[PDB]
Amino acid sequence: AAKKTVTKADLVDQVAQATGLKKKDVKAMVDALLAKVEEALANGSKVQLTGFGTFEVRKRKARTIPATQYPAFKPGKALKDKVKK
Amino acid sequence: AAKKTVTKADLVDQVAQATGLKKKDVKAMVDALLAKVEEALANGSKVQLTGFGTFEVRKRKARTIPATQYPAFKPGKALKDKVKK
Repeated sequence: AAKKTVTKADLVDQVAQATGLKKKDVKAMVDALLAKVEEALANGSKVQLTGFGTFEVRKRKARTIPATQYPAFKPGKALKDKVKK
Repeated sequence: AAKKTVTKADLVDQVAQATGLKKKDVKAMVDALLAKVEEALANGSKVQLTGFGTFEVRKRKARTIPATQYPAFKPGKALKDKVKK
């Protein structure tokens, strides 16, 4: 990649530019968005982002030692297709 | 979960509410944000969201039939910790 790592800060700048919205506002939106995705996953919600992918909490049964649960992302078809060479 | 599936549309509403920003603006920001994450992954960038997790393109070598590549998400520690029971 020309830019090897794109950060949250880089994305705020790119989104401010693309939308013409204030950087201060985009920054507040991104932090709130991630907080709300977290909150939803903590409640056991699926977080479905049409056209992008789904976050969900997956479980490992105790057999697997004790039962555990963890966050995961299932990429959508559009995203899978765009990342193919 | 009280809300079994949280959608992109639900998140726009939750973020508008939390930030006091206009729904039209939050909607534009979210669509741009996801587009820019996609674009970065298509270029082979890592997308690092401090405090949330990292998206990256992973490869399967041809041995595995032909070589393939696919998007993946590695959740960060904070998110992993919040999703534990």
